[PDB]
Amino acid sequence: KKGSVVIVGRINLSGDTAYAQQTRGEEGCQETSQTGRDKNQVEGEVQIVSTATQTFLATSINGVLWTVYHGAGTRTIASPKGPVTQMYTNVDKDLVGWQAPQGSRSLTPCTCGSSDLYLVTRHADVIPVRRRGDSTGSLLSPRPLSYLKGSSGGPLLCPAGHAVGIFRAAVCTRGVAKAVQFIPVESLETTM
Ligand SMILES: C=C[C@@H]1C[C@]1(NC(=O)[C@@H]1C[C@@H](Oc2ncc(OC)c3ccc(Cl)cc23)CN1C(=O)[C@@H](NC(=O)OC(C)(C)C)C(C)(C)C)C(=O)NS(=O)(=O)C1CC1
Ligand SMILES: [Zn+2]
Repeated sequence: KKGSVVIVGRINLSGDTAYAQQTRGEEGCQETSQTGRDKNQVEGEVQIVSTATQTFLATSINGVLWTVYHGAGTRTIASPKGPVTQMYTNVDKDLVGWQAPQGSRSLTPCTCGSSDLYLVTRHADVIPVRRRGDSTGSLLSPRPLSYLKGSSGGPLLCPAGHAVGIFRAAVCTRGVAKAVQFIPVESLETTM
């Protein structure tokens, strides 16, 4: 079969400093994927998650751990209670959700209306994005695709640290992203 998505690290957004911590290497992974059973307690708002050869991110908002379909597929996620089946799946939005793991802290949907956003990458870089549309934002500095690869599923935050959306796709030209496309938190709330 397909295995379970496996948490292999996490990104802290609490406090004053965003940072990444690796929690599981490629070795432990295989067995966790197969069983869906992961002894590890979940911490933090953003998980670094993995399938057999690829990693991406998952963000807890409103008690649901959200990520992208093009990463998770229809997969279950490994947890200390065994494989957790997806709570939400929407292929057209590229969205999947699981009940937020114990004991993740969950982000609050933003109702600020700020146009100044921040995208959190898999390395825990926090990069400024200017909101442009409902689901797009411009990068202040263009980035090569390689830099944003594996950060899908991560959060776009407002200045106060609320979730504005989930990074879905890079708006790019000839391998350079000038903007990011995301699932707005309102679309998530609608899916709920
Ligand atoms: C390099 C950074 C990007 C952020 C990143 N996401 C991507 O690569 C995404 C994947 C794909 O989009 C979509 N797939 C499936 C869908 O449904 C199942 C979609 C439903 C709706 C929409 Cl919107 C898009 C969808 C193409 N794409 C692009 O970003 C593409 N961009 C793009 O399509 O841009 C527009 C949407 C503006 C056209 C392109 C490949 C050209 C960069 C990533 O890191 N992925 S990853 O490495 O973590 C991997 C999960 C393991
Ligand atoms: Zn806000």
